[PDB]
Amino acid sequence: GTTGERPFSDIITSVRYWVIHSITIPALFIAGWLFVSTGLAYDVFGTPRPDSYYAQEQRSIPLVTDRFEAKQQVETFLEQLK
Amino acid sequence: SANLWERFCNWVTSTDNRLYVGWFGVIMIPTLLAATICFVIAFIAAPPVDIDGIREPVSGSLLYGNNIITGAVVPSSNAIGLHFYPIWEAASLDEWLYNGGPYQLIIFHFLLGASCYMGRQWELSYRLGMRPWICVAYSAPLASAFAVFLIYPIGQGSFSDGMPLGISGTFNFMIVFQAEHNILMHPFHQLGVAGVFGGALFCAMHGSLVTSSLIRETTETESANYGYKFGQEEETYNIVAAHGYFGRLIFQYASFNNSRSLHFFLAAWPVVGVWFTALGISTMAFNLNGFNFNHSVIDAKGNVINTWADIINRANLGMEVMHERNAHNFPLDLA
Amino acid sequence: VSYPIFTVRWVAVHTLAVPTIFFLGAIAAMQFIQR
Amino acid sequence: AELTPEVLTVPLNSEGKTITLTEKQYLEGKRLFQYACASCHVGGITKTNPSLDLRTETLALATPPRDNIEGLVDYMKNPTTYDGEQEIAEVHPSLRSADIFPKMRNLTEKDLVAIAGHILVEPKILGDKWGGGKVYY
Amino acid sequence: DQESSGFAWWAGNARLINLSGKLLGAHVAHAGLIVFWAGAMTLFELAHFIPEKPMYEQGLILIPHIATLGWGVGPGGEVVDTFPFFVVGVVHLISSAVLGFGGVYHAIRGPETLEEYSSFFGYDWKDKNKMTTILGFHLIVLGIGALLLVAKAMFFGGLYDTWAPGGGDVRVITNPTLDPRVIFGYLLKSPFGGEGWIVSVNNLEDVVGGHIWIGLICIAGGIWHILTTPFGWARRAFIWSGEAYLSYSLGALSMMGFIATCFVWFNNTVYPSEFYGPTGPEASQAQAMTFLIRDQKLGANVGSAQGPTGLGKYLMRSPTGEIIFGGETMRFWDFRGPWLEPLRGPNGLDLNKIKNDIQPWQERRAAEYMTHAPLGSLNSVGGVATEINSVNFVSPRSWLATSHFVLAFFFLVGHLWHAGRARAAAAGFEKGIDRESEPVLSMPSLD
Amino acid sequence: METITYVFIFACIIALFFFAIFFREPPRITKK
Amino acid sequence: GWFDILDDWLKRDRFVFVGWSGILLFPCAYLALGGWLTGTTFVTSWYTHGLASSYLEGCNFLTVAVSTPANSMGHSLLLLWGPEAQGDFTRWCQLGGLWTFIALHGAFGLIGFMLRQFEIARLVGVRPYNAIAFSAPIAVFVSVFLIYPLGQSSWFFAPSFGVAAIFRFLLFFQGFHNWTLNPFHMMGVAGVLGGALLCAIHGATVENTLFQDGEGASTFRAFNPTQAEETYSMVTANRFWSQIFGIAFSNKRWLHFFMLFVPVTGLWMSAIGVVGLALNLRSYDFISQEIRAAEDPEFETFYTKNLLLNEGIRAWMAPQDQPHENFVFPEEVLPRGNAL
Ligand code: CLA
Ligand code: CLA
Ligand code: CLA
Ligand code: CLA
Ligand code: CLA
Ligand code: CLA
Ligand SMILES: CC1=C(/C=C/C(C)=C/C=C/C(C)=C/C=C/C=C(C)/C=C/C=C(C)/C=C/C2=C(C)CCCC2(C)C)C(C)(C)CCC1
Ligand SMILES: CC1=C(/C=C/C(C)=C/C=C/C(C)=C/C=C/C=C(C)/C=C/C=C(C)/C=C/C2=C(C)CCCC2(C)C)C(C)(C)CCC1
Ligand SMILES: CC1=C(\C=C/C(C)=C/C=C/C(C)=C/C=C/C=C(C)/C=C/C=C(C)/C=C/C2=C(C)CCCC2(C)C)C(C)(C)CCC1
Repeated sequence: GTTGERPFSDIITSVRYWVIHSITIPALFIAGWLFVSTGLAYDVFGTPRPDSYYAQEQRSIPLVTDRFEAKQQVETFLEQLK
Repeated sequence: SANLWERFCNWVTSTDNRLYVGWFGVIMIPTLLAATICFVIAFIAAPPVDIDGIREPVSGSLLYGNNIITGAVVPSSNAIGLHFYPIWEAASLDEWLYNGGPYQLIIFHFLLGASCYMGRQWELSYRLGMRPWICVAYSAPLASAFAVFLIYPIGQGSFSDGMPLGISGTFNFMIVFQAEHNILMHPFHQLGVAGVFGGALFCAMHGSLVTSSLIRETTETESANYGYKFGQEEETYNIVAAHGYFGRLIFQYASFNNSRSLHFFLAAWPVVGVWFTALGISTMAFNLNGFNFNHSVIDAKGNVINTWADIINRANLGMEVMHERNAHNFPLDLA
Repeated sequence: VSYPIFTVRWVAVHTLAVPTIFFLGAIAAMQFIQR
Repeated sequence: AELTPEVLTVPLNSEGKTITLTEKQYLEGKRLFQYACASCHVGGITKTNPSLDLRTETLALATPPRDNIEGLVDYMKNPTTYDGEQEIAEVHPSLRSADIFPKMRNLTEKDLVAIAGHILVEPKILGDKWGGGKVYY
Repeated sequence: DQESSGFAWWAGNARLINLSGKLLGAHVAHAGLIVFWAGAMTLFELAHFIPEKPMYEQGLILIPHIATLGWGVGPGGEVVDTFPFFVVGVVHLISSAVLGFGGVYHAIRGPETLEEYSSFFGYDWKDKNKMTTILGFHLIVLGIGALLLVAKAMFFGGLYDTWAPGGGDVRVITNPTLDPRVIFGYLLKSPFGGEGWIVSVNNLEDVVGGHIWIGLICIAGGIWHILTTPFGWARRAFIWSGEAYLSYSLGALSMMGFIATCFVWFNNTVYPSEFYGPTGPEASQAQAMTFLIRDQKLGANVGSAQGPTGLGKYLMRSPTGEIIFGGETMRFWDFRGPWLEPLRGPNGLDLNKIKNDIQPWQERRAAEYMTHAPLGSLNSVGGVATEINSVNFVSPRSWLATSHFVLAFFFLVGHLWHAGRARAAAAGFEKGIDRESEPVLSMPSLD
Repeated sequence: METITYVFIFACIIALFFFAIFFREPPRITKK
Repeated sequence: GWFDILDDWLKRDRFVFVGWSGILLFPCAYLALGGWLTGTTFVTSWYTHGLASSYLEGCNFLTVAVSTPANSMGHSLLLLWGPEAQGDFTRWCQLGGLWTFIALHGAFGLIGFMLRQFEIARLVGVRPYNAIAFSAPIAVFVSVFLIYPLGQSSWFFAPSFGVAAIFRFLLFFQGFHNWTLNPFHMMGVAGVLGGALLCAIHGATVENTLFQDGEGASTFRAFNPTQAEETYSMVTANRFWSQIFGIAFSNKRWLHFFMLFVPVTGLWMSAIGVVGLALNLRSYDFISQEIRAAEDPEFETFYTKNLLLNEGIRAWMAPQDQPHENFVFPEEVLPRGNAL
């Protein structure tokens, strides 16, 4: 009923754990927060900002219409200030 | 005679009957027989029914051009609504068959008996000295029948809006339901499929695990089933070997080792899930529908950015716009 | 017993725990984006 | 793709003169539109009378013209039929019938200008959606 | 005192079945929670309440309960003084502290049992005399409460009558229906379409009158139980145990939970459409009204108008001949409402009153109730499932009906559960089949 | 023809139901 | 030999068993779930479906999804280094490269997992009936997320990974394929619904036919983890159901295999039906019905009714559901009932 690993119960209870994780856990949190709040996430995944779905006048959708020249076609879609 | 009535009660309650006719059975047996006989005759030979009360009779019986898949017993007329429509409330049977009379006779008799059926699942358990609550598990599929045949009609104000007694008729009930209530986007329903999917999942889980951990008592060319005799003392499978395997598939503590904690979970999961799905239909019977995220996410200017929730809405419109063609005279569907 | 620290379990635990909180922090921030 | 003041420039009166609303007015109008209009005028239609919508063109062919701030504001005080040959303040929310329609009691001239602006700005943003019904949803 | 060697943790409260003292602590502390909610919620509602705006558009379910009792409201359900709302809220919130005090006390300080610290309050589940007596006490307490409503209606102010002659207004009832033939007649009414059983009450005279009967009958049965014991049959039929008594009361609440659901959904009188929303039928009725009113003004002869099916666009007949509204609204021809009745004749909707007796207040009333039908989403978006976000609204009639059906049902499940256990507990096999004496093995094979 | 076929199969299932319940193999204990 | 030492390490009994299978399972299984959770929060579906599909754009747990690639892509594998994305990651994301990522990875993850079942079973020395069972979820995923779109024009018509995005997949199949009328699907639900019955009824039967092996009411503790006597009365359960239902089990070994058979057989039938939907070989109509309905305008069944609903679904959904077709349906051409 037992294996090599240190019983979770003990670790989650050890003061040493929290001494470590009161630092580590919030750190990742703030890191993820900044990832969004700095707008970096928008560029890593090409996700449109609230003012970047259409052009000012245009009401059409930037649908990719051919596979091979898709990347080129997408870039052209960003051109029209979209 | 020790006393006629005293003997009668001893006969009813007797646990020596091939089928346990209980005290609930005294009500169950007749009502179910009426329900089934009326159904069988209707499904085969009943004439078309003016379901929507718009003098637009819908034929759902075999002899009138239907097959098993399309055939159904059509719900009572919308002109009747929630009014009680027994045979003795009609000038003739012709009229009774035209306004969907049989439907009420069936659903009332079924729901009554099927309730007594639950009552009997307690009684026999009482007479045999075993624990009750088996009937409690049966309360979930019954509560679904109640919601679909009674609660929803009560909420909507008519028995014509209850689920038809037929294959294709049930499909109609669903599609329309989806249009008017967006049931797929309702928590209670999602819990239902979760209970139903999980149910089938766990049913296969337990099924496989057990049958896979059977103790060898059979030949190489002999049915593995014969390795069990009705009325055994000891177990026929190694539950400790089962737990050993499943405990390693995921991880030990995420595995059952208590047969009683296992079978409780096996029963609890689907029953609770269907309970919610039954409560879902009963809740959406008063128009508390699923989530409405139509035109939620909009861009910086105000343009509407579509989601899958909007694509769902388009399909729903198609259902709504086309269902019950000639039944509507006014813009809003409040019925 | 004299349990170890870094184990295979530890690795597994962290492959899910570490990104989770990073995502939970990211998503928590999105609640304030507007237009 | 944003709500520019170029978009928030709507005709003030019949004599061509225009007015430029602010993002504060828009939101406020939009909020006031939900408070007292949406009930019957959700998405630019009219549930209790689908023949008449809140399209700028429909408001333009009204009598008097209701396709401007002055027009709409007047309507919200003394509403008439499409030909204007009949006052309908008794069966329609307005200032002169705030006793009958309590929602209209709070509403001040500032509120009326905001709601009016909202009706003229929405079709500039939504387009065909603002006028049509479930077809454009 | 009590731990694992009694029940499991997840069945903890069952360890108190035979601890009268502590078991009193729960009920008194529990009773505080109900008063606490009632109080804290009323203040929450008022804190958000907007006077010049319909109550049903604000998510209120307690302030409209107070309004019904003729408090802070006037003509047409107009909100006059919000003080009675404030009072009812704060008074409860205070009493919860008093109740909460006793609860906590009896549960962790006071005697763990009562039998010795006072033989009057101490009790035995199998003591058919004490049980019927304690039952008798509450049967009086509830009895006086029923008269507390009669007093408020006849003396201390009255109730909100939507059926008010001059139009919906707080009215003092000074003529309660005491005719037993009329009162108890409701109990003999069908529960289907038309004959609506208890929910079919349509005037405050019957409401006040009936409560007079209930109040007296209740106290009368209350005294009866104090001075008696269960008969012969009464003892040979029921199961006498702490759980059994619970089960009986569980099924009781379930039934009442179902009756309350249909009451708030159908009834127009004790659930005024002025404070709550328009009832389901009422709203659909309103739409037929609205467009009959419109199109008729465009020059249409509503009486002779032929719809797509050839049935009657605006007006048709019921199965018994009465003139009713057309369309899908044919199912709601059983609707009665203050705004619509003046158009009704001896044969249903009169074509003459419809043609020229339509009043403006009825037109906008119909428009109101039409655009506020009890249709909405879980996230509170008023309208059909295909509607667009804009109107944040869900009829209070919808919230109450759905919530209380969920509760009523689960309580029917709770009933079966506790009723099934009590029977097995009594006979003594609620913990498993006796390995030795297995009942089934002593019965002949049916095969 | 179609109607006949549908009812026939249905009737056969009900017939089976009968035999399945009342003409099953007697479930014998221990010594099986 | 290093092999047997590599083996030794892998097959070591840990908290989380690795094994040979783990070399395939864990990498894919992690990337698939990871890929989803990534796309769910960050990546959009604007350039592919004209849809917002992430928390970053404002979607909630229900409306979020990892949408399929464009119809332009075809059945392209959409490799990060493929002709489409051209090594670019951001582009890869916007072209729905994450879908083929999740799909293909999850697929192998399902292979590894069943392999794990096989590998672990062998070591523990138990029968691989857990692996046989797991074939049903495999067939489904294979048939629906792979076979089906391979028969269509592109990956675009495959189910998109997300809650709401699956709901449209249901409604689509109703509208276009009339999926509910398919005999293979019906067997499917019959297996799932019936399997969810066996699960409930068996659990309840056992818990309420138990022997008394303790003095407490909470009978959970009173179980012997080390086999011996049957914990519940199999003989009493038999006599029970034989009198209330008329039919009853009397062979636990058969009872449990049956619990394996029903839901596994069902999922397999529902799979075949979908495989047929790939070539669009649906069970859409009944010819005998249509012929009468054409000649006779008074003939109406619940079947005809349903077909009209499909017509509405197709017409009103197609425009925004199939952008690549550039659909334009005038209001006048839209099929509609009266008033509505
Ligand atoms: C008057 C009402 C009432 C009363 C007094 C009791 C009293 C009792 N019940 Mg009981 N029961 C009731 C209604 C009632 N029940 C109903 C309606 C049901 C149907 C669901 C049940 C189902 C039930 C079962 C299945 C069992 C009992 C048991 C018991 C006994 C032990 C108490 C216990 O387990 O607490 C423990 C309490 C809990 C573990 C709390 C459960 C929490 C619930 C499930 C969640 C509620 C959801 C909540 C609204 C959401 C909040 C959101 C959250 C995030 C905060 C006790 C005699 C047990 C027993 O020993 O039988 C005699 C037992 O096994 N009851
Ligand atoms: C309505 C809710 C409710 C109520 C009234 C009770 C009441 C009770 N439970 Mg209980 N219980 C509940 C829900 C409830 N339970 C639920 C949901 C569960 C499942 C998790 C349990 C599980 C459970 C178990 C397992 C046991 C009890 C027991 C008891 C009894 C003794 C309490 C005790 O040990 O004091 C201990 C008190 C403390 C540790 C301090 C708690 C602080 C106090 C009580 C709360 C203060 C309230 C408020 C903040 C202060 C207001 C002060 C103001 C008026 C001035 C008592 C009658 C025990 C029993 O059977 O009695 C012998 C027992 O063993 N309960
Ligand atoms: C049961 C009676 C009841 C009813 C009919 C209502 C009705 C209402 N409440 Mg309310 N409320 C209640 C009890 C009730 N409440 C209680 C007991 C509390 C204390 C927590 C509150 C606290 C409260 C607040 C703070 C507010 C309301 C508001 C409202 C209104 C808006 C409804 C809404 O948005 O909720 C939507 C709620 C949901 C969708 C949550 C549903 C939760 C379900 C029941 C969970 C079911 C899951 C199940 C239990 C899982 C268990 C299974 C497990 C054991 C396996 C509405 C009139 C709001 C209002 O007035 O604004 C207009 C508001 O702000 N209520
Ligand atoms: C459900 C209600 C209820 C019941 C049945 C009991 C029962 C009991 N309590 Mg008690 N208690 C309660 C609520 C209740 N309490 C509350 C809410 C509090 C908080 C204030 C307390 C605080 C409390 C303390 C501090 C003590 C008790 C004690 C006792 C025991 C001795 C009897 C006693 O003190 O009465 C004696 C008093 C009377 C017999 C007469 C009281 C009459 C009052 C003043 C009028 C009440 C009016 C009422 C609301 C309306 C009813 C009239 C209507 C029919 C017209 C007894 C078992 C004592 C104890 O533990 O001893 C064993 C003790 O020391 N209780
Ligand atoms: C909720 C309050 C309440 C409760 C719990 C009880 C409880 C009890 N009373 Mg009782 N009683 C009460 C109030 C209450 N009383 C009042 C207010 C009065 C004054 C009228 C009486 C007058 C009274 C008398 C005169 C007698 C009792 C007796 C009894 C005991 C046996 C009851 C029995 O076997 O019924 C079982 C009921 C039946 C077997 C008949 C079933 C047929 C029912 C009534 C019709 C079907 C119900 C249906 C589903 C509901 C539809 C509504 C209907 C109108 C259509 C029991 C302890 C008896 C006793 O033992 O004396 C001490 C007795 O003789 N009671
Ligand atoms: C062992 C686990 C495993 C498996 C089976 C896969 C499987 C896959 N991954 Mg993958 N991946 C994994 C782990 C794994 N991954 C890990 C741990 C990461 C994190 C770094 C990734 C990150 C990742 C990304 C980022 C992408 C994939 C993709 C893919 C798919 C296409 C890749 C391809 O073309 O393979 C190529 C196969 C091989 C290279 C095997 C060759 C083995 C031979 C024996 C070596 C011979 C080499 C030699 C030089 C040849 C000489 C011949 C001579 C003529 C030149 C495929 C389903 C792509 C995808 O999903 O597209 C949609 C994609 O874009 N993976
Ligand atoms: C008119 C009116 C009113 C009044 C009312 C009334 C008067 C009521 C009453 C009511 C009642 C008065 C009720 C009663 C009931 C009863 C019951 C509900 C009973 C039950 C019973 C049972 C359940 C039993 C059972 C059994 C049997 C039978 C056999 C043996 C066993 C047993 C015991 C199980 C009001 C106020 C509302 C308002 C106005 C109107
Ligand atoms: C894509 C990609 C990749 C991958 C990555 C990854 C793998 C990631 C991961 C990530 C992750 C891994 C994430 C996670 C997340 C999670 C989350 C975000 C969670 C949340 C949760 C929650 C929210 C919860 C809730 C709940 C529940 C459900 C239960 C009940 C209660 C509660 C409420 C608590 C790579 C780079 C390789 C390559 C490229 C591509
Ligand atoms: C036994 C027990 C239990 C239970 C408990 C309970 C149930 C308690 C209750 C408690 C309570 C039942 C409490 C109450 C409280 C109340 C209070 C404390 C009051 C307050 C009031 C005030 C404070 C006043 C006034 C005001 C006004 C007039 C307005 C402004 C605001 C204010 C609020 C200030 C538990 C489960 C935990 C556990 C086991 C044991």
